[PDB]
Amino acid sequence: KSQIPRLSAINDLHKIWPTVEEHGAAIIESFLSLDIVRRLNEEVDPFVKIEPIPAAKTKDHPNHVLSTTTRLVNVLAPISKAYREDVLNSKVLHRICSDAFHVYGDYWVLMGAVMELAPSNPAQPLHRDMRFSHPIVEYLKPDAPATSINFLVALSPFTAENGATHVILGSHKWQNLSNVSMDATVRALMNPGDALLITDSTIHCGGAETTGTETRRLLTITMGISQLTPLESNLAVPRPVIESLTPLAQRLLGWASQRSAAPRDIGLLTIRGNSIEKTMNLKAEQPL
Ligand SMILES: CN1C(=O)c2ccccc2NC(=O)[C@@]12O[C@H]2c1ccccc1
Ligand SMILES: O=C(O)CCC(=O)C(=O)O
Ligand SMILES: [Fe+3]
Repeated sequence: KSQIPRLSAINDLHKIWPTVEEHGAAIIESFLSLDIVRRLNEEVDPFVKIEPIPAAKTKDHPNHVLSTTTRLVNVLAPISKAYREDVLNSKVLHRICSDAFHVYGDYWVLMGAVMELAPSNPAQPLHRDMRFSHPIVEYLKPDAPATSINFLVALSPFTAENGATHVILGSHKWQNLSNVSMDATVRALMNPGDALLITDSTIHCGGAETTGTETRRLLTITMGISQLTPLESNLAVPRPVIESLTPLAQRLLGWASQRSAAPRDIGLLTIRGNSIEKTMNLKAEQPL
């Protein structure tokens, strides 16, 4: 069984996207420092606790796919400083994304979410991402460059026993799905702050939590070309929060215009030839 390639965020930076493009998965060791992990966890903790089941009856966009033992919290910018400052500005994240998406243009956050799995959470079925949100992706030519990638960052230990993610290496290029089986998977064993990076075509699943004891938590960052609509909205984020971010983080959250890679690109989310941020006179890097 070939295992998932493991790479250093600092020392092997230029190899990360090529490794994923080839094998469909890679593990980025120390993607986030333990201190960032700590702060993020502390900041999102109470929002995770009050989050109801994915399909809650009070929701008008219930998630019917995720297990009732899963809690998912997105739109993290208003609730986490570590997320909106450190994570959205990660140099490692942006080098990988610009490596990946140069053919298309700008990229942004399709979804940044904290997912927590209760003890005895069952394994997910093997799947590709984006199929419950972007049916357009299924109509792309089989060899089109990936239009989104997913960083699954461990916020607690990933072990075989506690349900570490399964991936099928090379499955991002599969056209024929008859060999799909758990027998074809390897695991993503990870320390907190390590990240599993996959594309939108990589076949993977969350694993079964078999201890009955441990609570596994992750930060999933789906980065995608700016030509695709995010799964989440930042439209309700307070203006003072948005104006405390970097221009780059503002763009990632849909608070800036966007560009394609067409040589004579006419742009996305523009206003009569001017950007959102020029039109609104949007401040940046202003501490609250
Ligand atoms: C239901 N959905 C998610 O909610 C989700 C969660 C985090 C990040 C992305 C994301 N989008 C997905 O496409 C999908 O995970 C796919 C899935 C398929 C089968 C079982 C469980 C999940
Ligand atoms: O739980 C995991 O490790 C993977 C979660 C996942 O793949 C999803 O919800 O789409
Ligand atoms: Fe998934």
